Amino acid sequence: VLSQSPAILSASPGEKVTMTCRASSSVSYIHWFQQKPGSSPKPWIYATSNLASGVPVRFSGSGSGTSYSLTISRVEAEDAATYYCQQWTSNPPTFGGGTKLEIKRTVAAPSVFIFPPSDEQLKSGTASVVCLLNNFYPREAKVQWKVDNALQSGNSQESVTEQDSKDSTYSLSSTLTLSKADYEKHKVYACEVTHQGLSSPVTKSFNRGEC
Amino acid sequence: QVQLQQPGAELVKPGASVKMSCKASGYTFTSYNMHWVKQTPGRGLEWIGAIYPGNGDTSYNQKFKGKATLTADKSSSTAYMQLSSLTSEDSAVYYCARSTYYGGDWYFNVWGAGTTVTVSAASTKGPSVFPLAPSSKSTSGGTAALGCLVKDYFPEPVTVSWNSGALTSGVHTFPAVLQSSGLYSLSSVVTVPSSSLGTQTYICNVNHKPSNTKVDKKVEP
Repeated sequence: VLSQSPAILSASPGEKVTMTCRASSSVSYIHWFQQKPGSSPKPWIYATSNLASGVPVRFSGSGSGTSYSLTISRVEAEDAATYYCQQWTSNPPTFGGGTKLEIKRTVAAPSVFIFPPSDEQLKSGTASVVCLLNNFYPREAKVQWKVDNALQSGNSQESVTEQDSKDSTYSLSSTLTLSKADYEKHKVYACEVTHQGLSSPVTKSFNRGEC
Repeated sequence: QVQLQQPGAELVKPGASVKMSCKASGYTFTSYNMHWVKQTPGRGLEWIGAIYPGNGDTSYNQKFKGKATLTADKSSSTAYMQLSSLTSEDSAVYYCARSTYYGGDWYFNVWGAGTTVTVSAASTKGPSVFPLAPSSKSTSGGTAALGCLVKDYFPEPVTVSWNSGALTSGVHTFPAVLQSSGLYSLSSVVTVPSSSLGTQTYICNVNHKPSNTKVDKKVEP
């Protein structure tokens, strides 16, 4: 069995980082994999120190016996992923718990967008209003829904992306959902956004039935 | 190039059984073992077993000796893994994987995309795909945001691409949110030049395999 540390690694370009893989019993080799959310693990380093095809010289693997490590000389934004170690000295082959690498960057305010219900959805008797927060950092962000300047509760759901491989940012979408009947009982629909990159809350709004 | 063809997802009732396929390409099928790996957020990555398509020989991890049944269509270059008596523990992404030899040891060098299995008594639900149309309240520094609301489906996952995969830059497909009804909803957005909005066509391609949903929605101003 395998153990990796730390569970989460946080770094800035281009710091030097290392992550370890410890085995219960001694092994001949350790193989490393890189996985990003939504996709399959990619072979990264095989036979302890050999880079897979297309892996930056920046990466390197080392270790022997029961202790092994992966090292990134000068980390870059695209390196944001989870790294697994793997053993195949005895059966069955096993994987490590994984080390997750996060990238540090400067503060970026979110670009905010709002989308009224589509005419198709409205005809079905439901109204979903979507607020979009694009490419911000850090991850922490607060979205408040105000309907005719009345703070909403219980009628919205939000989701955040994984870290962007190119600019190390995050994106968020919040969806406000009302019945068609309730939706046309009000006029102003707004989402208020607070984030570290903003000195004061930013509001995006529309008037229902006005174009 | 070595490719492993794997179906998207399977909704499976508790107590029933499931058989998922793995169509191999780009290499001599019967000359290499085929492996099967399970992934959960809890137990992580776990090797299940392996079949030799050369002559139908199999080997299993101790835990999955009852769950998994490995076969291989020697003629179709397709490997199958059958799981039986499915319980909530069997809800996972299942990968078929090729291995390769180096320094006397082995490692998984080629992986399939994975099959997401959901063990539930709940019924499948196809999503409704609504456009998130570009507006003036959707306009930032010469760019416009637009997207698609993939609304009310079960179970996971939904895959979304833009313009048949030709548009990837600036695309944000958010993780699905779980609704009180047990259904899921998802949205995918993308920022485009607001200047070419009258000449460019932006279509989201929504796929929900367990409900046979394959939908193209045009999102326009």
